[PDB]
Amino acid sequence: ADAAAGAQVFAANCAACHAGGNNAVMPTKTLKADALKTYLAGYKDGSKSLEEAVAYQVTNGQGAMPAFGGRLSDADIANVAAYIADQAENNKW
Ligand code: HEM
Repeated sequence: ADAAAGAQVFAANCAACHAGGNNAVMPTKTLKADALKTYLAGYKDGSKSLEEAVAYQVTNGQGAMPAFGGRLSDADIANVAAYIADQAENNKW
């Protein structure tokens, strides 16, 4: 997928709550590498890659994290998942 495209998807859809890779609503569940490994389903136990685990979360929602399946294309979701993985793993935030 395309992380650069994903930065645009993020700006349009995610930055209200996750500017800086943080979380304005639930402060512990950030988009940083340590928090993602602690909290994110699938990724947390090695059953999914970070990209796949983020795509699932984005598509389906959790708590006050909205579901974007049907609002964003599969491509956009894959791209934003690639973007988060890249930002987190590379400590770019
Ligand atoms: C498509 C844009 C978005 C993406 C890619 C995204 C991504 C994610 C990811 C990957 C997580 C898990 C973080 C972790 O486990 O440490 C998360 C959690 C969360 N996000 Fe988002 N997010 C988006 C939009 C939003 C928006 C707009 C809001 C605010 C209205 C929001 C609020 C939250 C909240 C509250 C959680 C924690 C949910 C919980 O487990 O209780 N997110 N998001």
